[PDB]
Amino acid sequence: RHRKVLRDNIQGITKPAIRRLARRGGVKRISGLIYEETRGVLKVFLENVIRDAVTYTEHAKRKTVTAMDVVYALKRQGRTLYGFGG
Amino acid sequence: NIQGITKPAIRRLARRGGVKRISGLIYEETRGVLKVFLENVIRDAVTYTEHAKRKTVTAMDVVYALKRQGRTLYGFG
Amino acid sequence: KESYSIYVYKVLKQVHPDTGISSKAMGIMNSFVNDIFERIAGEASRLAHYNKRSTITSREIQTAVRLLLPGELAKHAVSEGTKAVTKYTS
Amino acid sequence: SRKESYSIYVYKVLKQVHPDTGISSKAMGIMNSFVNDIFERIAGEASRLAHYNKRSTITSREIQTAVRLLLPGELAKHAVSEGTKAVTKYTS
Amino acid sequence: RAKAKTRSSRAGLQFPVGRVHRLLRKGNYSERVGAGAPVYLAAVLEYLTAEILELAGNAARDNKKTRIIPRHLQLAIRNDEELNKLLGRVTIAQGGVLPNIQAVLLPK
Amino acid sequence: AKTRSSRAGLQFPVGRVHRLLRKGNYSERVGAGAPVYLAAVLEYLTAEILELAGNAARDNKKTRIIPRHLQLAIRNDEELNKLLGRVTIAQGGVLPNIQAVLLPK
Amino acid sequence: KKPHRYRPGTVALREIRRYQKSTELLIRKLPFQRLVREIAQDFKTDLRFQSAAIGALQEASEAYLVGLFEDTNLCAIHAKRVTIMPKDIQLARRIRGER
Amino acid sequence: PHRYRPGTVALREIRRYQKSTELLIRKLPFQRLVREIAQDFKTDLRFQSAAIGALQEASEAYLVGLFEDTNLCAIHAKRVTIMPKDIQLARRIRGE
DNA sequence: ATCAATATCCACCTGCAGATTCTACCAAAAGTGTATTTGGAAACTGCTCCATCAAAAGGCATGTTCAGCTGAATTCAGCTGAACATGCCTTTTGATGGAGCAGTTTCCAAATACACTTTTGGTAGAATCTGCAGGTGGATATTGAT
DNA sequence: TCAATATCCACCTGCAGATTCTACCAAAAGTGTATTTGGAAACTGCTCCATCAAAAGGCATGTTCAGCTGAATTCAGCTGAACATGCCTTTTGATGGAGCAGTTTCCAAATACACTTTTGGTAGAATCTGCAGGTGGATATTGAT
Ligand SMILES: [Cl-]
Ligand SMILES: [Cl-]
Ligand SMILES: [Cl-]
Ligand SMILES: [Cl-]
Ligand SMILES: [Mn+2]
Ligand SMILES: [Mn+2]
Ligand SMILES: [Mn+2]
Ligand SMILES: [Mn+2]
Ligand SMILES: [Mn+2]
Ligand SMILES: [Mn+2]
Ligand SMILES: [Mn+2]
Ligand SMILES: [Mn+2]
Ligand SMILES: [Mn+2]
Ligand SMILES: [Mn+2]
Ligand SMILES: [Mn+2]
Ligand SMILES: [Mn+2]
Ligand SMILES: [Mn+2]
Repeated sequence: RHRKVLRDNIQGITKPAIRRLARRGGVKRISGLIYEETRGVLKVFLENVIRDAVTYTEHAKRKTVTAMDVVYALKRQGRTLYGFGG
Repeated sequence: NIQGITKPAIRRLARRGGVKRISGLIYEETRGVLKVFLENVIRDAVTYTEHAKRKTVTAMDVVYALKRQGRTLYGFG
Repeated sequence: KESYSIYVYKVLKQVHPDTGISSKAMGIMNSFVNDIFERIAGEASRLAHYNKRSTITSREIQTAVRLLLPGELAKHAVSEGTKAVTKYTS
Repeated sequence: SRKESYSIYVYKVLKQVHPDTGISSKAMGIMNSFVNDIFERIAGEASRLAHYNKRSTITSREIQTAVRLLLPGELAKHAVSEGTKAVTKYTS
Repeated sequence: RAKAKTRSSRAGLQFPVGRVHRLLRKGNYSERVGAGAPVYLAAVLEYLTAEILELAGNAARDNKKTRIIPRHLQLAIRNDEELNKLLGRVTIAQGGVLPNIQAVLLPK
Repeated sequence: AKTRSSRAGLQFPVGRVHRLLRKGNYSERVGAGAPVYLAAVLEYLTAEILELAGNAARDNKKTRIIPRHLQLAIRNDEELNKLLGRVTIAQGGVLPNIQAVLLPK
Repeated sequence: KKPHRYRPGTVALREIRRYQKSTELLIRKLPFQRLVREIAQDFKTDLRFQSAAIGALQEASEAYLVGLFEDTNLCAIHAKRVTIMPKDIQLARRIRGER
Repeated sequence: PHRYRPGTVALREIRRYQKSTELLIRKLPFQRLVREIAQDFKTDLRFQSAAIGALQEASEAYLVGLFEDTNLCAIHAKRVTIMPKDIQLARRIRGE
């Protein structure tokens, strides 16, 4: 009826995934401490967007986070996103 | 007129920015930067000025231009 | 020309009875008040539009405050707003 | 539950500039996002322009000034040309 | 009551002047809206759309492709200085990035 | 005779805020509680900034708050600093701050 | 014959070219989904999500991290290094006004 | 006779100018530069004195912040001396 | 002055999931006609700024000396990349059940609309008091010689 | 650690001048009524969303090991800091006047809405079609000979 508790999922952002992202960002060589650092940064990022998104969701008296809520959060954070207005 | 922004003025600005030691090539570089900045603000400012059918750039025109560059300025309203 | 000068001065006298303020600093306070007014009103406007509501109420103001203000400032501002509305309503 | 979008107009324009070229649904979504974004930027700036000058009416002049503020250089000049020509033709 | 002619047709545009006008009216931008404002705005939006579709189509043909995808839009925008400026704070979903390797990283 | 601000326990003008909301092209209608709430928030923020700035002014042995005091107050407060992260305060200068590596020995 | 072995860097460069050429998401879908739902669960409970909402979050997050890595790379190279370190990320984010 | 070692007077100056708030660029050359640049956009312009003052506060605040970031770049490269390279890095990361 | 040993392009092929075209209803423009606003063209007026003149002070340009910082050159020890085997868990596709959006109707609490009367905030001189311009002297730091 | 300097930093006082106080008066806000209306409550029709299931293979993880990077060090050339001189640019203070803003009045022109038709835009349905992968052979590049 309900899913298993979500715990420590930030570790799901694996070393090779972060390596791939860095590759797209043009990085050739990566210090070992980078990955944890990245996990921190991403975490913060998500917390900031999702927070606002949920705020919008709560303002609309909904229980479902929509793509538009996310888009609005990103926009007000100066992170304008194209492609999900549909 | 860009040379009117002298070396010691730039040194003063850098000092306020916490800079202890300054390369000789900095000043010209700085001037370029300054020029660009001004060109960006003044442009927009003047645009506002011309929309108002005026010939005098007001403090508010500047404030609106800065605001629209995300360089919000307090104290000239 | 209107400004918030007299209200800023009243508040100043509340928090520091024997303290004054320069003209420039008052100009900066006026800039501040107008700025935050625009941020909050703008966000509340967008909130109202997104939800197809034609009326900006205290609820939009509150949500906008939660979006715009950081942490403790948000909590306290929200408290003051709700408190003021409650008192006004009474 | 009907939804409006700029899709057909974007497609007409596409057929104007590239007669033998199509476009994915996702890319169309990005184009719709784009049009709505620029709409809000221009309309917002024009609103502020009208307010600053104590005017209750947004006219083509507010739109033009907003275009000049928001768009860079040649893009702005060309956009201005398109707008002005469209208004002059429309009135006639 | 004559035969109807659309504002877009009169203005010589593809983009909907009537729709743009309605959106201006209900967008709470001003108390009144001039007749020329939605024409101008529709024209500008149409033009910008045209420039981006032009460049993106070019990019699509460069990849021996007949359908424009988000990648083509990204290539078009980022390889164009002024579009890049206009959309400097915009993320194109599924656009990826421009190929670019820092010279110092290449073998010596 | 009674003002709305008096009723709300505020110093900031509820009537003015309401009017500015109505004519600000924000919405077709404006609720009765909205300007009360907004005025309260603005007053609160003003109070916080004037509190800290007044402290700085007293620390500088001055009875009048100047822009410098406002800058010091805002930048030395984490949340006020974030709130005004993209704002320039004229004649505010900057916080005294020298990078440790630049110091002697 | 000792078996073949590319020198350190060659495969890295190869990977850079590969991933700069493509546009697919680089984080695994399901774990990202879990992370988002976890974080969101910490603000409001029993939330649901449109799939497009999570997709939007992932596109945004990956674009953000990629750009960050570009700037980080520039910071490392500036210091005459080829290896990005936490210092580089911190400098990039400080200059961005993120910290 | 006396001589402070290279760096001491620099530091002292840093404390002095970080303590104060006065404009650091001379008024007239700034005015001249502004009017010159402005002539290239729109002609026969005039300026309120407060407009020019606003431009100068903004310009100097911008330059100071830029120099902070520039300094951070130089220190990052294990230097104490800012170079055009540092400014360019700072401006690139700023998205300027 | 090359061979193996890999990875990368480049063309070709075809089915289907995704795109495009087709159909036909109807929401929303368009046409039309009154009711309200408003844009400025003509005609004034107090002021801001610009132009010009002028003295003088302090800020800057310049030349000299040298301390120390930046960059090159060198050395080495771990760290991070490359490669490979294991097996986990993500991805894919679909089922199942229902929580929770939307769509529609209904009807008041709340908001807008006028017509007037109070109350208040902006403005500019008077009155009031505080920084500040310099100067002193004691604290604090710096420098070079030991 | 030390005499021998140079520079801050607090504190002082005489007043010029910013700030606060006052009082007049349009212009907002308040007020007394009178009418509307947005949206919240209340069913309810159905999308999508949540969770689970199977299976297959793609990818994460751990391991080994050595190349090459980052860090640490050495040293001196030449750059940038500090300081003294003396010239000139900027600062500061006036004067004169015209060239902009800012304002009123009044109608022609532009806009606002409501009513009444028409038609372009939409949602599926019916069609069309790139291109994703799948196969495989040339070409490029790499690292050790
Ligand atoms: Cl118009
Ligand atoms: Cl309300
Ligand atoms: Cl580090
Ligand atoms: Cl350099
Ligand atoms: Mn939790
Ligand atoms: Mn109907
Ligand atoms: Mn009535
Ligand atoms: Mn009455
Ligand atoms: Mn009063
Ligand atoms: Mn005193
Ligand atoms: Mn003094
Ligand atoms: Mn009725
Ligand atoms: Mn209704
Ligand atoms: Mn090295
Ligand atoms: Mn030497
Ligand atoms: Mn038809
Ligand atoms: Mn293929």
